[PDB]
Amino acid sequence: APAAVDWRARGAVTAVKDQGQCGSCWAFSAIGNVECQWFLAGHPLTNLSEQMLVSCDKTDSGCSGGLMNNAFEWIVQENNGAVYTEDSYPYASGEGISPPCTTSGHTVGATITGHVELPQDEAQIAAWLAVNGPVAVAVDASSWMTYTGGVMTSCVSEQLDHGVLLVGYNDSAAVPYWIIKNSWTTQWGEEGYIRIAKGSNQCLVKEEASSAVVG
Repeated sequence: APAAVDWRARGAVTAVKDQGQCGSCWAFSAIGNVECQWFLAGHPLTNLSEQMLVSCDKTDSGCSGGLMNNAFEWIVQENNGAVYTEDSYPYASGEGISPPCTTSGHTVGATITGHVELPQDEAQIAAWLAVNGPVAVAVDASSWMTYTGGVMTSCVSEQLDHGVLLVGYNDSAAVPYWIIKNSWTTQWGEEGYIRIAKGSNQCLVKEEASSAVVG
C-alpha cells in the first residue's frame, strides 16, 4: 500500500462537526463515511444528515448509542438507501435529546446500496482505505477528552465506546499513525482530528471497521 494516504488531499472530507451532548457518534461516523463515499463516486461533496439516523433509525438508540453497521443497514433496508442532506434535516440533538423522526420536508443528498465490514487487521484496513476511501471505525475514546495534539500512543484500549472516521495514515513516521476525524468540534485535538499510533491496535481501532458502498 502507499507509504501514506490522506483523503483530505482529494477534498473528500466534509468539515468537522459537533455531536454535542448526544451519544450519536455512531451516526457521525456512519454519515461521515457516506459523505466521503458519495463524493468519491463522482458527486459533489455534500453535508448529510446525522439527525435522520439519530431520530429515525430505530435499530440504533439515538443519543444512547448505536453501531455504524446497523446504521448502514437501516439506510438500505428501511430508507431505500436514501440519506437526507444536512441542510434539509439539520442536527437538533446537541443538548442531548433527539427529536422524534419526521418523514416529510427532507431532500435526498446521497444514496448507498450496502456496506462492507473490513478485516480486523490494520494493514488490510489501510490498504483498503488507500484505494476506496475513508473508513468508519469504533474506538475506545474514553481517554481522549484532553487530547490536544501529537501521535497518541497512550490510548486506554479496554472497551469500544466511540465511532470515528479514518481518513488516512502515515507508515513512514518513526511511530506510524492513523489520521482520524472526530465529531467534537475543531477546538478539540488537531483542528478536530487525532493521530493515533498504527500497528498495535491502539484504541482497539482494528476491531470494527466498515464502509458504506455507493453505486
